[PDB]
Amino acid sequence: QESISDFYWYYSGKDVIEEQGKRNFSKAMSVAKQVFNSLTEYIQGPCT
Amino acid sequence: GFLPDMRAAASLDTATFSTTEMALALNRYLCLAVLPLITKCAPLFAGTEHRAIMVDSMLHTVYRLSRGRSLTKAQRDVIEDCLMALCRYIRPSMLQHLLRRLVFDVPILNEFAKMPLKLLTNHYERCWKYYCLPTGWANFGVTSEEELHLTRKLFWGIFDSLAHKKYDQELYRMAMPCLCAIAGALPPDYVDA
Amino acid sequence: LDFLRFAVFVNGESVEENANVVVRLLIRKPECFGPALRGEGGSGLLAA
Amino acid sequence: SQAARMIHSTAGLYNQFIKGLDSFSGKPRGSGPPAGPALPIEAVILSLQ
Amino acid sequence: ICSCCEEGYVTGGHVLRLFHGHMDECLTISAADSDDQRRLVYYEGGAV
Amino acid sequence: ALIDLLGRCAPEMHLIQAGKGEALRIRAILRSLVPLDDLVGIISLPLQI
Amino acid sequence: VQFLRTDDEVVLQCSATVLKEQLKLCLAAEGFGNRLCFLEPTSNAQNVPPDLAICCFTLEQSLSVRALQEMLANGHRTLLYGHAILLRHAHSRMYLSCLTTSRSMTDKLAFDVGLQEDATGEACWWTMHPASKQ
Repeated sequence: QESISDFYWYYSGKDVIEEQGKRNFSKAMSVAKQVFNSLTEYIQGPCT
Repeated sequence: GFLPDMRAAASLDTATFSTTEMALALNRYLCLAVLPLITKCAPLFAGTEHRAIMVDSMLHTVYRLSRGRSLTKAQRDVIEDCLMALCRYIRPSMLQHLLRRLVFDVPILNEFAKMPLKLLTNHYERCWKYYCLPTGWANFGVTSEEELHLTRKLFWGIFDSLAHKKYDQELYRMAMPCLCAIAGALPPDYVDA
Repeated sequence: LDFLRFAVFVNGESVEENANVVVRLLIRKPECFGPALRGEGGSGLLAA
Repeated sequence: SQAARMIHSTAGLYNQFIKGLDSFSGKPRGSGPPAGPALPIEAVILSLQ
Repeated sequence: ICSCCEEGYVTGGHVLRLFHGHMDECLTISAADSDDQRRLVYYEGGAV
Repeated sequence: ALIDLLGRCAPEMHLIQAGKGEALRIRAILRSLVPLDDLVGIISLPLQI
Repeated sequence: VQFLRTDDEVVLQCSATVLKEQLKLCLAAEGFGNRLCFLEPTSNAQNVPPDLAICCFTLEQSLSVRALQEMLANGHRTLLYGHAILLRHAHSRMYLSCLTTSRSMTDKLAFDVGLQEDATGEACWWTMHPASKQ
C-alpha cells in the first residue's frame, strides 16, 4: 500500500499515465488482489 | 596560475628541452581543460582595455604555443582554434602587435604560414570599416597610420612572395582570400610617409 | 576514487542518479575526505 | 500576551543599550575601545525594524 | 506539553489575571517608573 | 582524485537552467564542500621547471 | 504507548553530559529582533526556573517525501519515521528553518538554524529518522 501510494503521488502531477505506469499499476493491483483474497480466506470461516 | 604556466611552457618549447617529460606533461595539461576554457570564455573578453597590457602578452604566448614543436596534430588544432576564437572578439586596436609578429613569417608562405593569414582575412573582413571608411569602425576610433603602413607592407609581401613562388593549389586558394580581404580593407588612396 | 569516477562519469556526461547516490554516501561519511576538508581537522586544501 | 512578551524583550534590550551608551560617556575612546562590552547595534536595528 | 490539555479548565504555561470576588480589581504590580521599583503587588483595579 | 570525482559529479548545465531542485541542492552542496579561494590559490602554486 | 500527532504543542529536548553531569537543554528562539536559536537549560529548575515561554513549538503539518516534493512543485495525522514535518514557533509565529549563514568556524560545513517568517521553500521542512535499531 505504501508503494502504491508513492506511485500515485509521483504520477498525480502528470496529466495522462503512460503505458509503463499502467503496466506497473496493473501488476501491483493484481498482487494486492491476491493478498486480499488470502486475507479473506484466513477469516472466511468464523475463526474468532 | 594560468598565464605563468603558459609562459613556462613557451620557455620549455626550445629544442633542448622539447622531449622532456615535464614539457610533455605541460603540453598535455595546456591542451586539456584550460585552453578550451579560454575558448568558451572568448566572448567574455570584449572590453578588456583595463588589462590590455597583459592581454597582448597572453596572445603572444598563445601564438608561440601554436608555432611550437613537439606538438600533436590535435593539440596544434586546439591552440589554433583558441587563437581564432579569441581574436574573433578582441578589439582590433589591441591586435596590432599580433600582426606585427605575424609579418615575421606570413609573407614567407612557409608550412606554418597557412593558419596566420587565415587569421588575417577573417579579421580584416570583420574589421573592414576600421580602415577603408574614413570614420572608424563601430564603437572604435580611426585606425592608426602605423597599422595602415603595416598592412600595406603585409599585402605587398604576400603579393610578391606569391609572384616569385611555384604554384601550389592548396596554398594559392588559401592565400587568395587573404589578399582580397587586405586589398578591400586598406583604402585605395592611402599615402605612407 | 578512480572506480567511483568511472561509475559516475560515462561518455563525457554525468549520470545524475549515480552522482547523487555517491555524493549522499560521501557526505554521510565525512571521514572519506581525510584530514583535509574535515570539520574536526580543518587543515585546508592549500595547507595540505 | 504577545505584546507583553515583546515589551519585556524590547525593554531589556534597550536598557542594555542605554547602559552601554552611558558606560563610555565623558571619556574619549583614544586608541583602544571602551572597556565596556560591544553595543548590540545589530539586535537594536533588527528590533527597531 | 499540552497533549493532555482540556478546554475550559486552567492549565500551566498560561497568561491570565487574578480578579477578586467583586471583579472590580485584580492583582497588579506597581506602575511604571515607581518609587518601589516594581516590587510590591496591589489590588488596584480600574483602568489597569 | 577526490577533487576530480567531486567535479564530475556536478549536475549538467541544462538541469541548472531548468531550475531542478535536486540539481541546485547538489550544486550548493558541492560549493559548500570546497571554496573558490582554495581553488585559485592552489592553481596559483608554481611547478618545478 | 501514546503516539505523536500533528497540530499540538511540543518541546525539543537534547541530552548533554559534561563533567560526569547530565544536563537537559531545550531549543529556544526569540523570533523578534533575533532569529538564531539557543539551548536553554531546563535542568536545575529548583534553584532557578527556566524561561519556557519561548520554548514551545507546534507540529503544523506532516507530509510524505513525494507529497512534499509535489507540493513544492505546485485531522491529527500520526507521525512516523521518514516523513517531513513543519515546525512553527508558538510566540513569534515563525517557522523553524535552516538558514544559509555559517557563523561557526570550528566546523566549516555547519550552517545555522533560526526562525523565518514564511513557510515557502524546502528549508523549513525536517525529516525524522529512528535513532535506535528497534
